[PDB]
Amino acid sequence: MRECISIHVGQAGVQIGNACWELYCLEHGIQPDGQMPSDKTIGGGDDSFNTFFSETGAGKHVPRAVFVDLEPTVIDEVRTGTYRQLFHPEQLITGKEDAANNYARGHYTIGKEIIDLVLDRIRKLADQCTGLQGFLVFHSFGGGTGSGFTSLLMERLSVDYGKKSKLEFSIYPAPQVSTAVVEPYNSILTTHTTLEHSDCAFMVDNEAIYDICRRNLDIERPTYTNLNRLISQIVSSITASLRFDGAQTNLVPYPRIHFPLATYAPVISAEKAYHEQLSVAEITNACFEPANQMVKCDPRHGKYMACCLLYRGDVVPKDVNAAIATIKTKRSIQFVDWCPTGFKVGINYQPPTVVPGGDLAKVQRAVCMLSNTTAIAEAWARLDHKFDLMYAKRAFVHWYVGEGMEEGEFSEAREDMAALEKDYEEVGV
Amino acid sequence: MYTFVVRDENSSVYAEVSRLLLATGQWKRLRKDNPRFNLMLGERNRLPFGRLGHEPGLVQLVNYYRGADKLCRKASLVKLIKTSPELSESCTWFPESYVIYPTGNVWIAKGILISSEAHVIQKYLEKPLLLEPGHRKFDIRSWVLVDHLYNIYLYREGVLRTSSEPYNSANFQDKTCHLTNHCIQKNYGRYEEGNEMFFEEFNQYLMDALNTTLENSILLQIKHIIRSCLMCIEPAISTKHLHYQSFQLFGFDFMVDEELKVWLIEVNGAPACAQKLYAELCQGIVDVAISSVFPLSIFIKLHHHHHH
Amino acid sequence: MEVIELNKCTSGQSFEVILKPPDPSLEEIQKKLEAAEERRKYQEAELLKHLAE
Amino acid sequence: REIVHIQAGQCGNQIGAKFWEVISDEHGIDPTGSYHGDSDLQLERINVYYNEKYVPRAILVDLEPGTMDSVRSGPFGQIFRPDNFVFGQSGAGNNWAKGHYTEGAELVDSVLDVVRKESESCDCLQGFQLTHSLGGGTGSGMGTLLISKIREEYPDRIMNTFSVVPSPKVSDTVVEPYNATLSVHQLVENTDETYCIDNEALYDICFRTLKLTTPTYGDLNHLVSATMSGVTTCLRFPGQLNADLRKLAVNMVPFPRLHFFMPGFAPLTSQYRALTVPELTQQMFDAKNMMAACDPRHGRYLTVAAVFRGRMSMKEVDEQMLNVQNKNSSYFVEWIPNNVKTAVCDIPPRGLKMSATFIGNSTAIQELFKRISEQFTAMFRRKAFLHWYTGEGMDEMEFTEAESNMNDLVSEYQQYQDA
Ligand SMILES: Nc1nc2c(ncn2[C@@H]2O[C@H](COP(=O)(O)OP(=O)(O)OP(=O)(O)O)[C@@H](O)[C@H]2O)c(=O)[nH]1
Ligand SMILES: Nc1ncnc2c1ncn2[C@@H]1O[C@H](COP(=O)(O)OP(=O)(O)CP(=O)(O)O)[C@@H](O)[C@H]1O
Ligand SMILES: Nc1nc2c(ncn2[C@@H]2O[C@H](COP(=O)(O)OP(=O)(O)O)[C@@H](O)[C@H]2O)c(=O)[nH]1
Ligand SMILES: [Ca+2]
Ligand SMILES: [Ca+2]
Ligand SMILES: [Mg+2]
Ligand SMILES: [Mg+2]
Repeated sequence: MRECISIHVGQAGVQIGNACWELYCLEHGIQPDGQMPSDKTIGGGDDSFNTFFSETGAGKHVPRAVFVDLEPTVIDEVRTGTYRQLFHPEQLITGKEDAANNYARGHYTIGKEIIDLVLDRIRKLADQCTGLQGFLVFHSFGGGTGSGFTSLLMERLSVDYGKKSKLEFSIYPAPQVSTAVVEPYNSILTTHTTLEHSDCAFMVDNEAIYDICRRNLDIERPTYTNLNRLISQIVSSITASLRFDGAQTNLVPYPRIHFPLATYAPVISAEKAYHEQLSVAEITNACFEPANQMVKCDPRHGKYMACCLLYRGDVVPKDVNAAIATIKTKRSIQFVDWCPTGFKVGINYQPPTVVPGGDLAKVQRAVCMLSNTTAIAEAWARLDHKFDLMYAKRAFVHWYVGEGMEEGEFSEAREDMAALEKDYEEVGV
Repeated sequence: MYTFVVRDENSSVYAEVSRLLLATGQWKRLRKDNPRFNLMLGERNRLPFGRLGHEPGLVQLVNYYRGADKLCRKASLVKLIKTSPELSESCTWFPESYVIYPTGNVWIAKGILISSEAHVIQKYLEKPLLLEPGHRKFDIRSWVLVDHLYNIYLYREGVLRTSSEPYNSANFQDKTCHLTNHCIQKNYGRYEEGNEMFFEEFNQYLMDALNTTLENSILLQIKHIIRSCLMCIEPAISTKHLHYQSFQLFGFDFMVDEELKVWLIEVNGAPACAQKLYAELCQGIVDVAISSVFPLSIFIKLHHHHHH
Repeated sequence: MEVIELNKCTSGQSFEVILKPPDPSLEEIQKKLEAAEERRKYQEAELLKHLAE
Repeated sequence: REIVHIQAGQCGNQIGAKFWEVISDEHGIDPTGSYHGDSDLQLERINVYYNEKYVPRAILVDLEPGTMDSVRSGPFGQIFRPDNFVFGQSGAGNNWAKGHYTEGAELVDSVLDVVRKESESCDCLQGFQLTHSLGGGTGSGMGTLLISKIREEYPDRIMNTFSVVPSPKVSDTVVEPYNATLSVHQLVENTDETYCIDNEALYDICFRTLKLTTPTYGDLNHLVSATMSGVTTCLRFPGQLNADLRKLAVNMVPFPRLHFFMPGFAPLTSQYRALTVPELTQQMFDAKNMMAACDPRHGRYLTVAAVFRGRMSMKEVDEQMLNVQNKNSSYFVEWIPNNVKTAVCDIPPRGLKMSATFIGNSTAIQELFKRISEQFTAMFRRKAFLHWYTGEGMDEMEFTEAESNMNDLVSEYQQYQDA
């Protein structure tokens, strides 16, 4: 098989991990103790779900995952929660003192203390894989651990596993739920240091998710639990072809342009008693609708380099092709000249899954689109502007310098983002 | 109170909207780079559309439509006419035009040149309609407000920007008799003030001199061009469903030929207004485009849902 | 609109739809990290020297 | 995790005692150390301030024994660790130099032994909070000597103070501006976060708003304890924002020296209708609700923390907090985006259903330092009362340095207000 190891870093990475691993278990019929009655090959197996779950002799399906945080609060909940029997204690790694919303404490000061330990625990999981494909790394841009420790870990992973793909799920910072004025700084520092180490990154803007929950789920004031459950559906659709039977050289034709825009439809509330069921055409259309995107930007004013669609549920290729045809002769889907104008399509017949007592209705059919569009640079421009405002006054910079960074890392990280913005602009205008 | 910022110090029109807003007592002007605004009156070059609609607790509105420059550059306008099936190569009210690059067959280059030899090369309208007295050329400027709902509002007042020189078939080198630009005129001011003849007079001239009306003979066509151009780009520029809203004021420029046919010459993204009409139009920009979105007629609404 | 690479199985299927044709070594990391430690150590010593005064 | 609390001098120990009364009640700890509450939220982060029935992690310091008897016999006096009472016999006589250099120097190593003991059994000590006045001798002079020593032993831990700033309206002595200026000098170099609790403000609230024609220290301290309860809510209960001292510092302090906060509280009391979320929000930002006597409209907010306590709509809080920034946007610096953070804790304080606490880093805090600086110079320029300080070994020059550093602090605040 082609195993994938998931690394969940910091509060955001861990709590999203809880949502994803809960969802995978429900999709695969794995109980919270790790038992999976449907799996008739005890002790091992070569099945698709084995990409994400190893097996013990006792019939137990164990995530190929490490959870890392510099303080124990969030992971202690995993250790005592409903999925505690699912993870071996050594997959759940904590320090005692966090990065205090400071990339530099994450990366340099606290980070150095726990890195060798984490790499060893990753190595244990890597040693259980007959043909490891790579890593999925979940983290916030804005936290000190999510930013600072993640960038340290990615550097080390290139050294220790150079031949291996590293994908990120990265939470971009939104003022309605953010906890630190310095999140722009942390976001640029981590983006800079990770750029050359990451093959593909899926950004989820907390603002986009927050608004989707308000607008489509009728949730007045969304919690992380609300946000993370929706995120987990996107994550599930993105990893589904790995975990089930089916079929970055699709999405990443330029090394640095590796941030595809995710869009998901339909998001419909559980409390909606009477819900009319959306067709293939309607859900495909919703994919080109800015309000369903994981990052709010306007794809009409950029260009496409690739689209991948994964449909889940009652979907046949004929309706997909018909919907796609009509899409071209209605929207502004301009591709770059050096790419084909076309869509990679996966269909998984299993209807999408919902966590019982969640907010998402269980629909007959859903779609997730990943499109590499220059429009996502809108998100960099916004973040870069905030960074400039504070950095001009050197506001908060002493917190970083006191941990051992130089000002130079700031301006060097910022100039890489200026270059990144330049790159996106050339491909898209 | 509502808040706005001001990013075009040079804008005649939105200099007047800012003044009108402030004298309401319900609009405060913030500093240029303060993001907590309801309304941006934007810069014309590189307006930061990607930073709009990310301020929780603020409905944000800007006075430009991202993407409308397709209509408002000569290069891109020709490409749009030619490649949109709504308009097409057969489109009967744009002059035959060609995009070309550096490094009676009478044409014009767009500093402008007019010849029968050889950034856009366009068929020069010989046989324009000439006002009398003075055997003289003009163009018509119509001002169009497209609001956040994509309502297309044509301001009922427009203006003829006239020539003051007899028109000359056999001498295309001399301008002023051929080019009707207010600047590039300034025998100026002879027949009407500032070479501006407004609609009451021109309608009267068309009645007295041609036995028709401005409405029948010119405006149906003006109205048709404007809705055709703007309903064409609507899917690309509309802000329905988007996380900020746009409006924009356009200047549409028309030639009328001697057979009282109308031709589209140019669309203008950042137009100025004629002195007399500043107050009226600028008020209507507040009434229809701003206070509609942020609550406290002189426009014709262009709409025509025909059945086939 | 050309539908290529059609793969089918029981739990799903996949295809393409064409509408139209067209690192630092471990030593560098440990170095970087150690230089930051050295700068924090210096800063700390500088403060303790001043507090000794 | 753990905070080590230190209270010094008369003022330090009176407001400190009140702090422990108020928070013990909020956490359901009675005066014998036992727990009797009905919410697991009260015990979840109990260890931040209490050792394990629950003993405060509190050290009580004075050069004068008077105050330490009256705390020991006060309501919660039973609850303190008896070995954590450390006291001299001599007093400091409202003299900074006595506290800092002569008499306090004698006592301080004993205090440090108690600190070291409490620290050594912390799972992961975050740092220290001190309560003290800056106008007297022990709290001011010895308290700042402590801070300096604590920094030498714990250079990487956060030092937080609640510093009661003096005013002629509630005045024990003319040398108060001397003592305060000498202490501000220390605080600027040696703390990470200082809450400026201004007796000028407290008096003015009691007199103008609460209608008390002669405010006692009890009345002033009733405001101080509500404020201390409020600003430490994010440390004591579960929550995302500013949940520890370092994270607060990182959110509140854009430049190391500008760490003097203007606290605010609503509703002001000494209560038959709960306030609406709009009224709390308007009031908490009002000049009349600030515990430092500065007009925030004479400056700009660098950073703001707002903590809401009680059962209320979190939507309404978010809407009202957005409302006040949007309508007063010029009073928030434009070069620090999203500089206002908001927490909401369910558990209200005693006797209120709804409350708001404000923590502002405003450039208008310069008004406070200027007032002290004016009173200082008036006396120092005639060398008045100096001989009480030179008689303890100090040099004039040391006063000159202190006045200088404070006038510098004012300039910087002004620089960022014009930026
Ligand atoms: N979507 C989502 N965002 C989160 C979650 N937890 C935190 N965030 C966001 O992530 C950022 C804060 O980073 P965290 O992940 O909490 O920080 P951390 O990695 O634990 O880092 P330190 O606490 O600084 O060591 C802010 O933008 C939060 O809104 C979560 O569960 N889901
Ligand atoms: N094909 C054509 N036939 C006749 N006259 C033409 C023409 N093209 C341009 N003109 C003349 O040139 C003048 C200005 O041309 P054009 O509209 O291309 O330039 P411009 O962009 O300066 C006008 P504006 O200042 O409103 O933007 C018109 O008023 C018209 O008289
Ligand atoms: N708010 C308040 N201020 C006090 C209290 N006790 C003293 N003060 C003030 O503190 C200063 C005197 O300091 P004090 O603590 O008595 O001196 P110390 O014992 O030498 O530390 C003066 O400015 C007084 O107004 C108190 O309980 N509350
Ligand atoms: Ca098996
Ligand atoms: Ca002695
Ligand atoms: Mg954390
Ligand atoms: Mg006293």
